[PDB]
Amino acid sequence: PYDLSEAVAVVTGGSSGIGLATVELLLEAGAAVAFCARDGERLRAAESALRQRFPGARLFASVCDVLDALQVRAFAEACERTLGCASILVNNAGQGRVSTFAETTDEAWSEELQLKFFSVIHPVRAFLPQLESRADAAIVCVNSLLASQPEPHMVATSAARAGVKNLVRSMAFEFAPKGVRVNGILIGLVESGQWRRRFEADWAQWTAQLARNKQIPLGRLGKPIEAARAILFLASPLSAYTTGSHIDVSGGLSRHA
Amino acid sequence: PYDLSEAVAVVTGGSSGIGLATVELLLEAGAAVAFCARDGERLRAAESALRQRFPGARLFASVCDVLDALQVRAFAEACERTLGCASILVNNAGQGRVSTFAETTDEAWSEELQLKFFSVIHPVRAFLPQLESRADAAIVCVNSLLASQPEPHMVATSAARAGVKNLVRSMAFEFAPKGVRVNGILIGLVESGQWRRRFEAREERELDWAQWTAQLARNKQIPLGRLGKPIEAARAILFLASPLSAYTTGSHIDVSGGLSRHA
Amino acid sequence: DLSEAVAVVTGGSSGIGLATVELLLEAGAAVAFCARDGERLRAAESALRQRFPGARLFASVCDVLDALQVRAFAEACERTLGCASILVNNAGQGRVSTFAETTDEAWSEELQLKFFSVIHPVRAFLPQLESRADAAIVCVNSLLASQPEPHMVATSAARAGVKNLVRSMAFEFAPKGVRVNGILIGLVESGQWRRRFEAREERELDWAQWTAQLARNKQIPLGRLGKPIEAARAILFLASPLSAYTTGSHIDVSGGLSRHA
Amino acid sequence: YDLSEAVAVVTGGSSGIGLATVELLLEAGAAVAFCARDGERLRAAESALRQRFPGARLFASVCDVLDALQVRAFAEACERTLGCASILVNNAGQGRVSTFAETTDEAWSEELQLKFFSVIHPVRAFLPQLESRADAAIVCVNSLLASQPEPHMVATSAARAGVKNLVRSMAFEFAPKGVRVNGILIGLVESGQWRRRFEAREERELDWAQWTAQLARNKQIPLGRLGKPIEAARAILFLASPLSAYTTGSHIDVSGGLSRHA
Ligand SMILES: [Cl-]
Ligand SMILES: [Cl-]
Ligand SMILES: [Cl-]
Repeated sequence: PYDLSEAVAVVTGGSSGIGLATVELLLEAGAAVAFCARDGERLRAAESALRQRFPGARLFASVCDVLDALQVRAFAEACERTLGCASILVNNAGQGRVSTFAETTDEAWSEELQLKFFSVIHPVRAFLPQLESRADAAIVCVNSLLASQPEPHMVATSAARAGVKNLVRSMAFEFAPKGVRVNGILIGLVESGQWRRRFEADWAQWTAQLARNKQIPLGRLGKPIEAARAILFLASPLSAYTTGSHIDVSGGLSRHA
Repeated sequence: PYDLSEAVAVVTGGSSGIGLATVELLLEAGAAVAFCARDGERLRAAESALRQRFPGARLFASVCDVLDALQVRAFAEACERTLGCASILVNNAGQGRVSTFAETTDEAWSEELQLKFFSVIHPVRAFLPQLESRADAAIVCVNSLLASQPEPHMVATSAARAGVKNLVRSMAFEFAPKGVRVNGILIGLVESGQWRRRFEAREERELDWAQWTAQLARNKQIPLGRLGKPIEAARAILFLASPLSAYTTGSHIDVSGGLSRHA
Repeated sequence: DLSEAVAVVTGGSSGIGLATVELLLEAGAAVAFCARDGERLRAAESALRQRFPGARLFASVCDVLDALQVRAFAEACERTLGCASILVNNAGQGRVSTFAETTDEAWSEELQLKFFSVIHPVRAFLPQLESRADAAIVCVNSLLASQPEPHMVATSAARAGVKNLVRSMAFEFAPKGVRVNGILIGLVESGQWRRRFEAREERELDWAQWTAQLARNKQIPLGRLGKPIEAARAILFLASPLSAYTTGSHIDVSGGLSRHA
Repeated sequence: YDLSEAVAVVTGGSSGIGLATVELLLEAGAAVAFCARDGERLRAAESALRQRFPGARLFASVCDVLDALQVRAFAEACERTLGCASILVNNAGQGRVSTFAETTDEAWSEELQLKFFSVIHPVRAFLPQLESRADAAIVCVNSLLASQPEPHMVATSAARAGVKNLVRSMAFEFAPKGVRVNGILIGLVESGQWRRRFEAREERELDWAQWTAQLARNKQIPLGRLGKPIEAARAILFLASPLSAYTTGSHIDVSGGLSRHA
């Protein structure tokens, strides 16, 4: 249904979860794909499985911490050298934080904002010149419903996310004259390492309880792949008239009309 | 997953514009599609063209007034009889209305309100028994950015469309336990009979369709610098109607080419 | 304060409507109000004249769903109190129903009541408002407009339409100096809540205690029901020159119910 | 507005909206403390205020709100001098003009730090006081940029959004201890910036009043003029006072009709 064989897609934080699910979806659409992450071994393992599942795959995997501008510049340039100028950028890297206002220190605030903001600023700034040389150029920033609907034990992440949402609109407006669309998704509760971590403190039942307590209308946790599909629609020419917007991937958690 | 071969999709107002492009994308995904519309001739013509393009397609088209409760109940009956119980429903908004507040009589207010609300309430109420008996059931209501960002010459339509946007959120929550997801799209300026007619009545005679629409898009400050295409709107609807949006309910997709100023 | 103002309050014989009239008279404004029940209209009228001696007060039976009545009410206000500078639209109730429970008739009824209770008085009173200084319209509304609730489907929808209409009127009327804003009430103390308290099973909590636990149970952060006077104070702010750079907006009077940032 | 029983703290109170807020609180009979970075600016302001309000209970101290210890000492000084604080108002430092392309990492960090800590520090320092008082309320001054960004205010818009989100979380968290929290969203308000821009205009023929009217039309402000600090101050006062006793986790629009959102 979606044919991205012409595309060169970059995914930051692509070695697991939503990022990996996104990379998988991209290879399947025949796109040349590049992904980065900090952990080299998980990165190469993921890389091997990908090449397995997708024999022809044009795939480039590189260690890179998006918090380091210098690393991001080098990653962008190595991407261009290996696959050509990027046409798609998915900023996924990120790690939520559990804290009330009372529990969040200045140090934790700074860390939270720096992570949520620069994991988007760095890759966008380093790859924009490649994006703006390509047709069907699109950026997708992964975000959470917290950005528009805060939760009590996610005070700092919710506020940082809000900033990043606002930034997506600004980037959409700024880049539109150069042909680059910019959107994001707002995930709800999605199965993750963290949620299996908590479980260890059947699984498909302890989660059902969680979704029931969390009042998720669809009555289950989200799947990484589902987040990936919204990303894919937004990254692809299927949404060519959509920019400066978000797709809700929360299972009906947004109380707002 | 854009393999909708086992889906039964219903599109109200599907003989033209966004409705028609949605039907095409549905047939193309292999779904069995039913659609209705008022103009019989328009409906028939679009029907035969669809069958040429999609040989072997399971397609049921019937003249229907969605504002008429009884007609809609009958059209739902024929749909289940003809294709089987619906799994997807797409309510394709009637039309807009150009009017400031000062220019909107009581009669125009009523007419606008009833159109936007009942064009959704009737099909939904009628097909709900069907949608709720299926798996992967979804409803998409076609709406406009006017719903959350009003425009001066579209006062009544914006207000009516806000109501429907709100109702979409309610239906999603209410139908959730039964497996039926409910979303909308929010179109911007999208090529249509209205813009086509507006281009016929234009003052700038020197300009052709291509030039006039670009001038219009610039004048409207559309960041993407052009009017939307019905197929683009149809594509967002297809995503929301399909299992690809399986964890998305009570929401909307923006199809306005960057017109929404809200963050 | 508002002694130079002519304030009209549609639906002003009880609840938030009456509370707004009370505040307006207190601010020293000439005040007009309408409602359907003449008996209650006049009882309210009679109490207010006592409470506010020498008050410039005009009260009249009017169904806001009837254009010609609203028109007659507007003409009468001008003859009696002079040209209107402030308009508060309050008329209308809430309807309890799921989507399933809501008939076509009920939908039509709700849409009619919510919309025309605003459209009619605004249209009838605009010419007065647009010849006055410091002219303002306030449309009473509910958080339901942006955050619908399950057993209030039809009302939530019509309220959202009216909310969107407030934005359009603000933008439309601003060249002629008329500001337009609304409020979004949460759970407010009504005779209907008094009803339930009276028949509590079979607690020893007084009104304030029972209402407090009810609020916790409805997860209102502020931990109690809203009082008509609190809605009225926001209306007063929005009606008055104190909010002269505020148009096309809403003030949240829900006690913290809005989940949206 | 009888706030004679109130003790109100205004960070950023030496000029603009902050000073208009300080004046309104004082007219309302409240004990008032404010802080600022420029000593000379703060002193001049403090002095003028005393001449205006003879006998006022007024404390003013230089303080960098980005410095947690200065803020802490300031909060100590406020309590010892005026008594426990019951009202806190956090005035937005200022806006930064640049596009995304124009914003360096450094600019991004200071912009985020400024907007976030200018709220985080005073809240955390004063909260123990606020929760000791009835009718306690916090107001955070913000901009419409938080929900409706503008192209030459990219970093500030995003930082404003973060802070608007935070206001919702703080109202929910502090609600149990009786402290309400809200903000305001200013549009274009007369200020040093605009006076500066007026001073460097092409059309010298236009004076201040004519120029801002034209500017207002150009910016498509429905009310057709720039706001005045006193207008922002009046909305902050409403939100700070018992008049808004059932309002928390919210914002009041003070943009003159610039919000396109219904
Ligand atoms: Cl998160
Ligand atoms: Cl209601
Ligand atoms: Cl600003």
